[PDB]
Amino acid sequence: AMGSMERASLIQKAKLAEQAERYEDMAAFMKGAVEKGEELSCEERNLLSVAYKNVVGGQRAAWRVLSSIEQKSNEGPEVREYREKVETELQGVCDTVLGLLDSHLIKEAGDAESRVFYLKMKGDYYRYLAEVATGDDKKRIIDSARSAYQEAMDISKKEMPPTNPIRLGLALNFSVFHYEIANSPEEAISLAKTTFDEAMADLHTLSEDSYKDSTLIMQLLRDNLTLWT
Amino acid sequence: AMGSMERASLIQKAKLAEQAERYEDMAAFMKGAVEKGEELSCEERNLLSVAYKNVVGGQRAAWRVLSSIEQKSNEGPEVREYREKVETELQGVCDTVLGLLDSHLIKEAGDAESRVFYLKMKGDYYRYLAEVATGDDKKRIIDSARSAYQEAMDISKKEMPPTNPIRLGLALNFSVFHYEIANSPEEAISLAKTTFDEAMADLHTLSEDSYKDSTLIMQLLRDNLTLWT
Amino acid sequence: AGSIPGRRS
Amino acid sequence: AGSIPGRRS
Ligand SMILES: *Cc1ccc(C(=O)N2CCC[C@@H](O)C2)cc1
Ligand SMILES: *Cc1ccc(C(=O)N2CCC[C@@H](O)C2)cc1
Ligand SMILES: [Ca+2]
Ligand SMILES: [Ca+2]
Ligand SMILES: [Cl-]
Ligand SMILES: [Cl-]
Ligand SMILES: [Cl-]
Ligand SMILES: [Cl-]
Repeated sequence: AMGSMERASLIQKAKLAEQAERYEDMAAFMKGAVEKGEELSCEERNLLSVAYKNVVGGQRAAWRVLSSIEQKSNEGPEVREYREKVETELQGVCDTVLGLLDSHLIKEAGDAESRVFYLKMKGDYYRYLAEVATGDDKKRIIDSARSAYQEAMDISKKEMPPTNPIRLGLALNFSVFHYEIANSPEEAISLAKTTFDEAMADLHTLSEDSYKDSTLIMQLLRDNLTLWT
Repeated sequence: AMGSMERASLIQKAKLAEQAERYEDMAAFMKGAVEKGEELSCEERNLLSVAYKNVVGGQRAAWRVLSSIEQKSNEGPEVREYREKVETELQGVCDTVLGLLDSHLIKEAGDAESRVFYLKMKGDYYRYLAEVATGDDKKRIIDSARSAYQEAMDISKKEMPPTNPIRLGLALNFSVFHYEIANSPEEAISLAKTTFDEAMADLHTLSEDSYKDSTLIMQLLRDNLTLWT
Repeated sequence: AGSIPGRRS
Repeated sequence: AGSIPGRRS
């Protein structure tokens, strides 16, 4: 759709759409930028991620409202039909993101910071698919999420310091995967605790600004541990 | 688009979309309900109004962000181009609502409560068009807004008590039209003051619940007067 | 200057 | 249980 617009204009307009809180537009502009075929810079990867997280975040919130109403009514077809419509739209957005990662962001990502970033994305969007999955494929979707997160974890442990914000956010979301999707709360708690403690021990190496970035995500791990224990 | 869905299902799904904060869907469902050709009940009119007010409210907020950036830069073509895109989308939504009012909500509205409601809508969506208008037609758009508001005022003064919430909200928005669009702040202040005072003098006639409905909108008039004086 | 919020019903 | 908010950048 964005084939006729310059890559740099797409990136500029994604930033404008973020300022305007027009996240559907933002995601379309970043989809167009990815489809130009060039690798993405650190800032550009964040724009891609912020755009789709906002879009699918709104869809997930709507799906949960409608699923709750639907469950209350099972204690006409309209509530189920409308939940299905929202669910289909959500799955389509997740499939679009996964398609961008597979064609061809992940395979061209050689540096640890890009490869871990995209694989965390892959785990997250399969996790969103798993949230609404029921039938023949819920297990395969869950294992796809797990496998992406696991590969990202293995790279992040080898290549990044324990305070790296992408490494910390990956561990946070993998722990949420364990708790909420995989029915493994003990694994979720262990991962969040070990991640927090190894970050704490590395904080002394950081500048004032890096310290702020890392401790912010460490607080999210602690918030989860407080909720889980 | 909604031609194959039952009217009552469209209304039920508009209520669901409101709960899910899916206002674009809400507006499409209510557009489909209007296009069934039957008059709308009081509740249904409110659903129609809430849906499009939320949609165009988001577009107006985005347009203002982008217009502000555009003005700062005039002190590449991307900011102007993107503001134009948002502006075109906003105008299309306003035209869609005005089309529903013209085909055929207004002409079939015989009771004061429905006719004033739709004419206030007509004034509001021309006001939104006037906010972004510049060229050959800004004056004609402004006069279209004025004329709709004026007809609604004339009916509301003849047919409704001074505390009627639709009469009060019409006067509120016509006063905003005067202040913000027509460059007539004195007319805006006079209208809001006279509306407030005549409502105050009628409050003694109301039940506890009606009193709450009326005093809430009176407070909005007072908030404007405080800002304007 | 506030118009009718009109965003909830 | 909160994942990365990830909604602002
Ligand atoms: C998944 C994820 C993890 C962490 C962040 C984050 O907070 N930052 C801030 C500073 C460095 C950025 O690359 C990422 C965002 C997403
Ligand atoms: C335009 C407008 C004016 C007033 C309202 C409002 O507050 N209510 C509450 C109770 C009666 C309803 O018909 C309208 C909404 C929109
Ligand atoms: Ca080029
Ligand atoms: Ca029918
Ligand atoms: Cl539906
Ligand atoms: Cl590469
Ligand atoms: Cl554009
Ligand atoms: Cl009639």
